[PDB]
Amino acid sequence: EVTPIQQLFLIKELKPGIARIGVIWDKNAANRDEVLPQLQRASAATGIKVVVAEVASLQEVAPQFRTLLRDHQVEALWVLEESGLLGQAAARSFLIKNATQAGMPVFAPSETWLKEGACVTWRKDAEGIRLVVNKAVAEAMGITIPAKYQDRTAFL
Repeated sequence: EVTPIQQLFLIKELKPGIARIGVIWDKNAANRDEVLPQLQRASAATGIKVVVAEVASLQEVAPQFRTLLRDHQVEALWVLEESGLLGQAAARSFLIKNATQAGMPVFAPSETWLKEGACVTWRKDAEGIRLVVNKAVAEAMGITIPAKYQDRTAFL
């Protein structure tokens, strides 16, 4: 319900100064032909380079994440959905741990990720976007809340 471009405009204010972000995308997720071109348009619009690494199985997760970190030096990890591989505990755990140990915040699709260490997720209420934040991790990572959302932010 929060579109990819809305999400990336939020990320710009949540981690100000970010210039490069990595997306781990499940090759078996629905809507690739919509989402992946939208991410490139979101990149041009926000000024944040978006690098996508696609994965189909758990053995692809580690090598594809390392490519995001060493080849592209991304500054955060962004996960857009969790219907399949990215809803499995082992993939979630691996991605949060390795992002965090590289100094990267994780922007995540659901509160399950926050319960495990991701920083921010989002929802769309009748009054618009509302932010859900892992207070402990977000404070450590230097996450900043845009003024418009100061009153529309819940802590896990």
